[PDB]
Amino acid sequence: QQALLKLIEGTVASVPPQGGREFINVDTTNILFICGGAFAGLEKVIRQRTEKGGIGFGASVHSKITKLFGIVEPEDLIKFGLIPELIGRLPVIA
Amino acid sequence: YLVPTVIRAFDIYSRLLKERIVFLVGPVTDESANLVVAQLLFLESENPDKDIFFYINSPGGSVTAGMSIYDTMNFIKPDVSTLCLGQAASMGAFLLSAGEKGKRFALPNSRIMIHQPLISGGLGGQASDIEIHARELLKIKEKLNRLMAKHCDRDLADLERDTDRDNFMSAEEAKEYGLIDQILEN
Amino acid sequence: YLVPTVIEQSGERAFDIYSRLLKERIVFLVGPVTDESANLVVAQLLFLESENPDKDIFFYINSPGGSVTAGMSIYDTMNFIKPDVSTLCLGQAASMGAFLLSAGEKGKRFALPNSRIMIHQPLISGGLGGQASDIEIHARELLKIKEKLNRLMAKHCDRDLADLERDTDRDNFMSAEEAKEYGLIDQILEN
Amino acid sequence: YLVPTVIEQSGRGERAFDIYSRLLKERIVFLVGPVTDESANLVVAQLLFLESENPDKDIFFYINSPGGSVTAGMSIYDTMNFIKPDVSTLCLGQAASMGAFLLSAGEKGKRFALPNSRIMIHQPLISGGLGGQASDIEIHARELLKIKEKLNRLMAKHCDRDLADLERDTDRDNFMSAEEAKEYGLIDQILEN
Amino acid sequence: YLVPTVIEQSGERAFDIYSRLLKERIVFLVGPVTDESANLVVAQLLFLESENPDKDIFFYINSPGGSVTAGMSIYDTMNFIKPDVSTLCLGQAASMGAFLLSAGEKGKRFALPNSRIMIHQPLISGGLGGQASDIEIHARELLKIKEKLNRLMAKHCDRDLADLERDTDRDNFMSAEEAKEYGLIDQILEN
Amino acid sequence: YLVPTVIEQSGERAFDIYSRLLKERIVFLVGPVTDESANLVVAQLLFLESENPDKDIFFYINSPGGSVTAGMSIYDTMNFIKPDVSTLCLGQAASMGAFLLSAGEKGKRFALPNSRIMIHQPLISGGLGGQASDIEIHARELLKIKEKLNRLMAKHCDRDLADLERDTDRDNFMSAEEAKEYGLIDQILEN
Amino acid sequence: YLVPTVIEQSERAFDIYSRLLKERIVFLVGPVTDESANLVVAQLLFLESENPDKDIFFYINSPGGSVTAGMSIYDTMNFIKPDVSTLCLGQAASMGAFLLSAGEKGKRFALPNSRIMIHQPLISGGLGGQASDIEIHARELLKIKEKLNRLMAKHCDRDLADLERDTDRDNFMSAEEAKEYGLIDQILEN
Amino acid sequence: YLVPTVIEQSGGERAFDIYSRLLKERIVFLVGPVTDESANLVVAQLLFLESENPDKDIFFYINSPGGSVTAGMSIYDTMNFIKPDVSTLCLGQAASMGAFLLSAGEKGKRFALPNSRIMIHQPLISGGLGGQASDIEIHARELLKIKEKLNRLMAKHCDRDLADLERDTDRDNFMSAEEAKEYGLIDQILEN
Repeated sequence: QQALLKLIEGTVASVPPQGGREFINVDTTNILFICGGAFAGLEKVIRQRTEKGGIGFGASVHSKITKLFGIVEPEDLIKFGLIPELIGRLPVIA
Repeated sequence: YLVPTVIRAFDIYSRLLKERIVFLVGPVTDESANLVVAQLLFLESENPDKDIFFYINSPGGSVTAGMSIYDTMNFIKPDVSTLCLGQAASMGAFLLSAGEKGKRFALPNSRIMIHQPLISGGLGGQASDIEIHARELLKIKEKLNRLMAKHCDRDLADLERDTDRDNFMSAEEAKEYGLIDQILEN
Repeated sequence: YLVPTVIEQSGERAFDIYSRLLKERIVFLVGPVTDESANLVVAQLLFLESENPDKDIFFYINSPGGSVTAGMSIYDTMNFIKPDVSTLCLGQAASMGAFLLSAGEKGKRFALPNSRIMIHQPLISGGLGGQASDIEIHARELLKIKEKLNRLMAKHCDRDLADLERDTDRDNFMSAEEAKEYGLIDQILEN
Repeated sequence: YLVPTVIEQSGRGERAFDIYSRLLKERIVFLVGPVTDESANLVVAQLLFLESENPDKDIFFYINSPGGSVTAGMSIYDTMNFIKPDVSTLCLGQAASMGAFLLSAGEKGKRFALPNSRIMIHQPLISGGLGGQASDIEIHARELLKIKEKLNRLMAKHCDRDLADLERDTDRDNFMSAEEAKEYGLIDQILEN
Repeated sequence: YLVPTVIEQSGERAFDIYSRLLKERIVFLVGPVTDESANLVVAQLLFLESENPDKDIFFYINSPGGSVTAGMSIYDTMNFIKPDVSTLCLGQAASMGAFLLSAGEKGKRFALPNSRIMIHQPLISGGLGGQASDIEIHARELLKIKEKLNRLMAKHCDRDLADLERDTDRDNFMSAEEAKEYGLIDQILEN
Repeated sequence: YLVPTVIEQSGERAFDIYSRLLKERIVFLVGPVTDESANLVVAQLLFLESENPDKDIFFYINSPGGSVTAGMSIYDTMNFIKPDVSTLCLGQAASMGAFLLSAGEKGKRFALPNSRIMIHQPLISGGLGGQASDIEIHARELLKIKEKLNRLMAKHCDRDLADLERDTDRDNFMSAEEAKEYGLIDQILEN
Repeated sequence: YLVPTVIEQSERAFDIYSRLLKERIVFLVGPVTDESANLVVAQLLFLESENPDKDIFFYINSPGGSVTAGMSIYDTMNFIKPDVSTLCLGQAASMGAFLLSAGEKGKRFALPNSRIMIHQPLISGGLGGQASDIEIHARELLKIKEKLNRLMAKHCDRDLADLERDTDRDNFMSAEEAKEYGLIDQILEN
Repeated sequence: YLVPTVIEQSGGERAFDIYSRLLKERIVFLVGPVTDESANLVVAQLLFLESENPDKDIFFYINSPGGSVTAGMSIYDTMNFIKPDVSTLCLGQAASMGAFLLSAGEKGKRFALPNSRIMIHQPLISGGLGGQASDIEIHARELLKIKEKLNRLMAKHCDRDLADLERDTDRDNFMSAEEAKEYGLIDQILEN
């Protein structure tokens, strides 16, 4: 995740030539990145955030896949396991 | 006793608590009553809307300890369904009748017994101290009969007669009386 | 007592040997029937129904008797839950232990060859002190229990209530063969 | 007794608690049964621990106790008053003797009782035996009277009453319903739902 | 007592030393035979049959005796389960301990050289109070047990019932050699 | 009693609440002073010195008294180890509990407002049976202890030995304010 | 008692007795009972399995106990292949002295200030009931008495007549006297 | 009692009870009466520590009123046998066999805290003296042999004559740390 931070945001990648191992300088500023995956443990986090509640008298107790993913926020992805620096570089969550 | 482990590994009672089943087994004491309260509080938060199943197999016990359960049952948002297993006597019958109306159950061969309280504490010391404790016991007696009469949709006068001496009831008699709503078979 | 630990192959899971046998749907009632020992049986019966409502539960009984109300919590749980509860007598099934043995699913009540089964009317379900009015009440409750137990026994055994009333008057000891002929068990296991 | 185990949900994993440790995580401290050096020190340890977890959030002190040692109850009492967070007190079942004292010692406006709870206040009994010589008995009688006055004075402060009222009312066991305790000044509110 | 922990090489698994020996199909009956100690033996015998129905089970006995019904739960389990149960006497096998020793698979009943084996008629299987009618019943049940134990002993030892009736009249102490000659054990181990 | 478990944030570590407070350098002396309870205090005082010799140790006292030799093991450990041991009276500090309270680092001896502090001459440090020669020996040892405790108390309180001899003759109960004026504590905490 | 925990480097956490069992040290401490004797047997059997050739070190600090329980240890010691070396710590009295003398000849040790006591057995069980029952139990006790003296005499390379004299009443011996008698082979110092 | 748990920092973390943590530092406690069980734990710890490091000192902290002689002798012989020096420290009290084991520490490494109490005395019953006069004679003789053995070993520890220990152990002889140092039971008194 840390290594990708500077590849997704504009850097100059130094990659081997078309032959066997002078390297090529590639400006990644305008390369569009689409990342994705099945964040299998992500629904539990969203439910923990949206249905916190409390235990005991004075406190008040709160009511209890498609719906949960549709309300995902960076707070969930951070608790899931992505780093804030990478989440902010993926501004559009579909 | 060795409490079996079932599959995270639970002891079988923690496993049943996960299903919202709370057991009151044996005498009602400060310690056994506070565990019921702790479980009732815990379950309300895990889900304020789902029913809690309070399984009772108890000969009775302390009134104040039973009242801590009783007030917790009435306070928490989720309905507390009560089931009589084996027996519900004295405060056990009180807590059985205290379940949510329409959700008070008994098993077919269970035994339900209601009676006026005994000593809530000794009556020693001076006649002035004995007077005080006698008055407190009478207030408790009236409070329990009044709450029982409310639970059973009966007159206070009926509970005063019927709790004078140990009144044993079958599940059918308890249903007719108004202590339980249904008798389970299968 | 030290309860041995056994390893289940699946990875591995370590169990005490009784939790291991519960995994095989074996529930033990050993020693006197008390509120605590009866509620563990009930908890295990409820748990096993949830795990598999269709598979048989094996209820191994080695008990001298105990509380009637505690035994009735087991009895009603056995009859309520969907899966058949097969009962096996090991060593002895006396008093409420014999009642729960006979309460197993008809056709699935077993005894080992040298087991001892004893049926009898109940003793004190609780003391009879206080005033003659209190003693009358407790005597009446004990008689109702006596009749209830004989009636349920007679149902289990396919016998007349009059037969159980005679036979439970005093401690009635039976071999596994006599219990089979009586109607308390269906089969005697050998191998 | 077997204390149930409950599972707390965190990120992608679960912490197993006994149900009382789980409720301590919610800032609920129980005082159940007699007040002893050991049961009082657990309350103190929990109160100290909770202050550090969050000095600003309220602590909920659930009381179901017939009474107990005065010195043990005073260790709780001074800890309640010392620590920064308000200690809300709730009466379950009963709050008698030092249990009623600690109930009344909760933060003013946050002292609660359940509807059918029983609250009893009374002068102290023996804080320790009075044997030995008449000189020793005199000393212990004087110490007991000082404690008696201290408890009535602190009770009167809690209840916004005159010391003379507490001296009358604690002469013999004074049992109160939650409503009577509210009118007296031992609690502020009665919970229903 | 503190039960030592031992490590099994496989990764590693930590056992208490008795669970480690159960892994080798060794079941101990140590001290009095009670419902609880007998049911652990039964649980272990059942467990070991499931692990391997064909391999022998080694049942080490160091017991002064105990309950007959508890001992019979072990006895019937030993005879029921498919694998042979070899029995070994350590220290002593007295009363039901001697019965269970003799109950081992014929040819696989062992004793250590300085062990002590004692056979005798049963004592009280329960008190004999109440009315003369109750005492008659319990006396009859005790006599039936007495005959059953002598009959099963005689079968184990390849002796006449009349021989066991003489020899169990009073406490009959035997060396390992005398027990071998009698027919209670098959071999005496040395090394 | 069930000792609550608390979680320390660091990963996470689960502690019992007393081990959690030991991590904050808080040592409790609760109830009677015995060889076992005194040695735990010593073990904790030693352990904390090694963790950080410069940081203060907080010794919370709620004790009616106890053995003198057990209290002296704490006392000498408090004085020996490099870090200052601050003492706090909760509920009560009586007899050796008051001694250990006064033994805290001067300027760091505290009491809560409603705590009770009691000082008195020692009672039996052990029975005085046997022969008059044995009774003489034990009476002499008790007097030496009495003088030692009054002398150390007088040192702690900046008072004359004659004052402690008067004041410890019979149970001398003090409020936190009286203990401060006497010289047993330095400050009274409120918030 | 709280049994300390120690860490073995290989890490594995042991209680200190399980750690010493890993080094083939078996303790018999206090009275010999069915339960304490069966733990010794379980440990002896376990150690033979781990290594049939290496010596087992059986540390004895015991006032005595049951004869049948002690005989379960004794027969296990003699049966298993590895030599069982015995060491007396503090005391080895009655069956404790018997098991001490039962160690492998040449490997029976005592510490310098240990106390070793040999004596005829006491009640192996009460002698109530009828005179016929008392006769039986008296005969069994005499057979045990003779068996123990005979095995002791074998251990010590002495005549049965010597053990019969010397075990008549409690016979206390220093480590040196036990060595001269034949109960132990060596006395350890460093 | 609840024994606190402490965390050791290493190369990771290991959780110990506080006594196992102190054993890791070669500290062995003898607290309360000397029994077969408490003495065998000391022996097990002494044996374990010798193996961990045969050259480093072992610190044997004693707070004990006394106890069984045979149990104390199992500790005593283990202390003398194992290669590493066993330093002894008196906390609170070292009485009877506790004083014996205190004096049994390595010469030059026997310590006491300033307000500790050290008491030496002849043994009491090592076991009852019932039965027949012949049995009582035997047990009386064994007790006298133990009495002489303890006085002889004490005299050796203290660099005193056997006659001095026989006088001084006749009745309970209580000593301050200073008196024990002058007597020869300890070498130094710790302050800071």
